[PDB]
Amino acid sequence: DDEWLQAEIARLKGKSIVPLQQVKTLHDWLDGKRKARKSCRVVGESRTGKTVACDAYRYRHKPQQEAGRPPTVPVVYIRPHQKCGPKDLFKKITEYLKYRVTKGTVSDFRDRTIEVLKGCGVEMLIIDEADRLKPETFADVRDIAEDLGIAVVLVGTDRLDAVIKRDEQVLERFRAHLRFGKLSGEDFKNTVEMWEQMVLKLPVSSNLKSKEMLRILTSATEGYIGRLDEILREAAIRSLSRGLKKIDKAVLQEVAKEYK
Amino acid sequence: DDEWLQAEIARLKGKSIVPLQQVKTLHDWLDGKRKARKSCRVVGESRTGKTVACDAYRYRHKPQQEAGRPPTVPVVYIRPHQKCGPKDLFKKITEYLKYRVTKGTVSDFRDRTIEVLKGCGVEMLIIDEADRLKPETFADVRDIAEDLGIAVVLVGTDRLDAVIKRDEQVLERFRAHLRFGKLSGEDFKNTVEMWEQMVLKLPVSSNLKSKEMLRILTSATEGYIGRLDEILREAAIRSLSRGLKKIDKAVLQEVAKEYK
Amino acid sequence: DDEWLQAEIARLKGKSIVPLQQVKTLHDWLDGKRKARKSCRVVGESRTGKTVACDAYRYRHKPQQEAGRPPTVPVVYIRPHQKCGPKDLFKKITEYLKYRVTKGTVSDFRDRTIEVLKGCGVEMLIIDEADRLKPETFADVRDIAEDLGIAVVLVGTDRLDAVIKRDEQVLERFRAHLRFGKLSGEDFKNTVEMWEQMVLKLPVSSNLKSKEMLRILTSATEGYIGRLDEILREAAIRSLSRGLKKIDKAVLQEVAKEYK
Amino acid sequence: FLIKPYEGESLSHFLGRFRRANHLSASGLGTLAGIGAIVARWERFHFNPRPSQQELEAIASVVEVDAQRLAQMLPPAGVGMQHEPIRLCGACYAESPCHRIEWQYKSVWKCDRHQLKILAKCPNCQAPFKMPALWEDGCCHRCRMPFAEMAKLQK
Amino acid sequence: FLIKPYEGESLSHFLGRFRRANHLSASGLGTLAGIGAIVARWERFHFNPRPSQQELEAIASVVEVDAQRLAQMLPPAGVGMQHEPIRLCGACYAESPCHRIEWQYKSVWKCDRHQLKILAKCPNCQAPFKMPALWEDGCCHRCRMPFAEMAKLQK
DNA sequence: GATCGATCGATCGATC
DNA sequence: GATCGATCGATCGATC
Ligand SMILES: Nc1ncnc2c1ncn2[C@@H]1O[C@H](COP(=O)(O)OP(=O)(O)OP(=O)(O)O)[C@@H](O)[C@H]1O
Ligand SMILES: Nc1ncnc2c1ncn2[C@@H]1O[C@H](COP(=O)(O)OP(=O)(O)OP(=O)(O)O)[C@@H](O)[C@H]1O
Ligand SMILES: Nc1ncnc2c1ncn2[C@@H]1O[C@H](COP(=O)(O)OP(=O)(O)OP(=O)(O)O)[C@@H](O)[C@H]1O
Ligand SMILES: [Mg+2]
Ligand SMILES: [Mg+2]
Ligand SMILES: [Mg+2]
Ligand SMILES: [Zn+2]
Ligand SMILES: [Zn+2]
Repeated sequence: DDEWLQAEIARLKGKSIVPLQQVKTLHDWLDGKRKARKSCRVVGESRTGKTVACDAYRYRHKPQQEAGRPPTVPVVYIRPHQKCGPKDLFKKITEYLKYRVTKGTVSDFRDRTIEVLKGCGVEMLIIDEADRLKPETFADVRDIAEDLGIAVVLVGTDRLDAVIKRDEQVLERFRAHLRFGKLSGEDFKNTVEMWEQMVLKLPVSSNLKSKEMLRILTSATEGYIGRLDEILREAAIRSLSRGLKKIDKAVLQEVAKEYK
Repeated sequence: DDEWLQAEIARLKGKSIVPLQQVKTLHDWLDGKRKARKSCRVVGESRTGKTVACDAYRYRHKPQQEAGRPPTVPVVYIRPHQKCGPKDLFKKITEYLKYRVTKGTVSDFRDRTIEVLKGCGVEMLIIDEADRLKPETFADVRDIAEDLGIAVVLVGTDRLDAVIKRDEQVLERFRAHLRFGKLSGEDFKNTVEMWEQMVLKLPVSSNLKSKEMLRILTSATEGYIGRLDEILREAAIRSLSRGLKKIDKAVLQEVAKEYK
Repeated sequence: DDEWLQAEIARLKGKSIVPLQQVKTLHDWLDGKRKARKSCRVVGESRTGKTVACDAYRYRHKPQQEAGRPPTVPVVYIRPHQKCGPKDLFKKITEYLKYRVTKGTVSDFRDRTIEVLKGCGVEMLIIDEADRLKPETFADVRDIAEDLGIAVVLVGTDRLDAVIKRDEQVLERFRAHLRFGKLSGEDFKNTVEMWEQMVLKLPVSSNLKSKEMLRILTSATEGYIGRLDEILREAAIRSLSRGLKKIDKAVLQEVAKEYK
Repeated sequence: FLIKPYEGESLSHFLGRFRRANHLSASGLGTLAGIGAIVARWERFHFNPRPSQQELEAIASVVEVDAQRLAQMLPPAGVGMQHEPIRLCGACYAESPCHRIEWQYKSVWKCDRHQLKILAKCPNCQAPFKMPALWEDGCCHRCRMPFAEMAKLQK
Repeated sequence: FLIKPYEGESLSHFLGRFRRANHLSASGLGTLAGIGAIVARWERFHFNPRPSQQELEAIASVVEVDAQRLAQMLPPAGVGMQHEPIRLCGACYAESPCHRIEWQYKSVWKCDRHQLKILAKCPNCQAPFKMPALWEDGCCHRCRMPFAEMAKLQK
């Protein structure tokens, strides 16, 4: 049973991807923008679930490689680090395509990245956390989208909109957006129940997400998917650590007051 | 039974929304002003029940959000704090729409608020306690109602009328009003009985709001819905604390003399 | 006896770690967050005893090294200096793991730090004085906690909460907290007596922390553990310097008035 | 507002002149072109990482001057230049109001056209010239002597 | 962090791989070994003063690979090599991720194991390969094609 | 019922 | 990146 407990805590520590309507709308919109090479910018709140949805859109088109030609990668997903320069961004582009870089100038990196970007037939350039990179690199991404005809999606918090607003071309070129919703409503309750069935993966104790539990989780998460995930995982782990088979009211109260 | 007593006292502490003719007239008038984008100003006494009715008109049109576009919020309800400046008001507008602010000048806040206000397709701007904000902000709300075509309802006590009277444009532009009534009469008795049935939620002991009880409550509340709510809740809690199943005459006498 | 006096003054100058309920709650919470890789932020007052408790949680898991593989360090404790940049922080991370840095760019330091951080199997990243580092480094710590799955605890004064509040992602991601208490009460008296027995390490003269002494120490420390330690050590050293075997009333009065 | 380059005009001078015609900061031009801080680097004649084809084409798209013509605002391959001191032939400036990239060539000390030593600071007050992108008017920023009049003090 | 050499691995490739495992610059490895700038010379395949016994033993002390084994990361006596172009068999790299010193032998144009011409630049984008010490990942630094995938384009 | 004058206190905003 | 920089905004209170 101790081995089972370790397996349960390890599984609860690891996060999963429950496909819900938010990510469904997102990759539908992404496919629509991809079929037309339309460069947009998906925006949303923090800790709301944009990175996971972009990740899912990345894995669904797992590149299928030919026997002797470069693997064709339709969707490129990048999350450049803080104050990412042009050399760093190009390094990341050519590294995701599995082309190790060669020491050289910024022009050399640009040329190699362009070569490998046309070579693999890339369709999408998903730049998550697009509020980190310097504005001397937005010209480079503009040139990529202009000449190579690759639909670029700039992903980030609402601060990304402020970052691009002070610029001139990047704001006009990247204007289509898809704001991530708050999810509050009956769909939120559906989310809680679906999470209970799938992610918790606990024996059926008929918790059913009663009205009191819904009120507690509404007061706790404030609509955030990430907060919901964190609270659910913390409550499950705390119940399993103290021997409780299911999740009681005291643990939700404890985790809710610990958050707020 | 002690758990039941705790549930009863917790429920009695929490306030509810009984829909009566006052709020019915109010949201009928609000719908009429909304269908024409007519900016009015609902006025009334203090502790009479305007905030709750505006709140009900806010929740009835719960925003329905699209899969990937901003939620469309038809009614915006705000209650700016004391001496609310223009930056504070704009912060509140864009915060209710769930767009977290970015540090910047007053012009930046104004531009972002205008952008998010046209983005969500807002129809109503309900400014409760509209006697708090500075007169350098009435120009901003005037500009909002002028250019964005959003019917603004200025809610507040009769002091709001004096505040707007000393100004020139805000008085002429916001002239339609709906004064909240005193409710005294047979409709007041209907209110007492309806409150007894719904809000008190006590076992039927045939209190029936007899003539003596009506006289006591008339002498106590002076027509105020808020005073009626406070007196009823205090009497119920005092009866339940001393073991009395129903509400006696002594508790109404005690709460009435404690008020006046 | 002079050698004994020198030993006593040297011991009194050196600080110790008395394990009390504050640090017990703290490392219990830290173990709970570690078993789930949950990144939190322990907050508290100044001169209250958070650094010592985090230090104790660091030494309890003293890394056990294999014969020929890197030592596995489960808990990493850092206290970055004022205005700590990303390069400085990465230098500190790889220096604690006993990997001396090599001259290079910020990207080189980041890559080496990531390599050594996955190599040693680190579970915790305890950033004490987390109100010092620049906000261009919070993106780096966010990336660490996001990709390497290491629970980060941001430790600092209440100013750290203000520092993270103006940011967007770091506030949402790091929301679980453990405020350090004031300790005032009977537990405070237990603290005084326990300190007298252990830290003072003086011959039993039946001081017993009488009511007058408790009143003086309450007026002096205001609940701070650090102030209690400083006052006790100063009084002991002053008594031992003037030949007094035990601690008199005059020395507490002198140190109390010297503080306030 | 588009501008035609002057013959021999340096990249720094041209970029600043384009920015002045459009009320743009260096960061603003960088965002318009999608290359950010690179614009300001080029304006100060910093090219340790030499201008790439993609960067030149990005600027070319905004200013509507081909990358090949932009490359003629820099020294040819193998010709060393200096970011400092910024230099000037006043007699040239009187004929065409621009800084010439040739004046930053390490091998150049005399104007061939005018057979005069080129200037490394104002000959009236000794103030060094700013980077050419900041040559807003044709005068010394300190004493206000016109660059064209400095021709009379060239040796 | 110590690393076992791959069979046939060149000295440049091995030195860079050791440096990456230890987050060392070439100058840093040189100071650790007490020989300074010699490390970077060897990484670029420059051996005007061939590696001395003392220099090989100095590096051997740090990397814990005997000088005799380090000498097998260079051509045998009498075998001429070239510092340029850096070459690659992608089919070999797929089996063992290193640059082989044999690929710099002047007499070598074909991989004997795979019976393929060895590559002197990326066959996808024509970018030359960097010195082997800088082969941080197994991909072309320009187009990002994996060296292992270049096997499919070898002739 | 004007009225006059002191006062201090956030506060955003340019700016070097 | 603090550092001013007015500044106006009540406000209030006696007082004649
Ligand atoms: N489709 C999903 N299925 C499961 N969990 C999800 C999903 N979408 C989001 N999450 C949860 O959301 C949290 C993080 O979300 P994500 O990283 O995508 O945020 P984001 O919207 O990109 O925001 P940020 O910019 O603040 O990082 C995690 O707890 C993750 O489990
Ligand atoms: N429709 C209603 N149903 C139930 N209670 C109501 C209703 N309308 C008002 N109340 C009661 O009135 C009290 C407060 O009313 P509300 O806050 O709306 O006042 P208001 O008229 O806006 O006045 P004020 O400006 O003085 O706050 C509460 O006790 C609340 O329960
Ligand atoms: N568990 C403990 N045992 C003994 N002394 C302690 C303990 N906790 C704190 N102290 C005392 O507290 C003082 C400093 O505490 P600490 O450095 O941990 O503070 P902190 O809460 O992190 O605050 P700050 O951020 O202001 O430095 C010292 O005098 C130290 O002896
Ligand atoms: Mg994210
Ligand atoms: Mg009200
Ligand atoms: Mg401390
Ligand atoms: Zn000339
Ligand atoms: Zn081969």
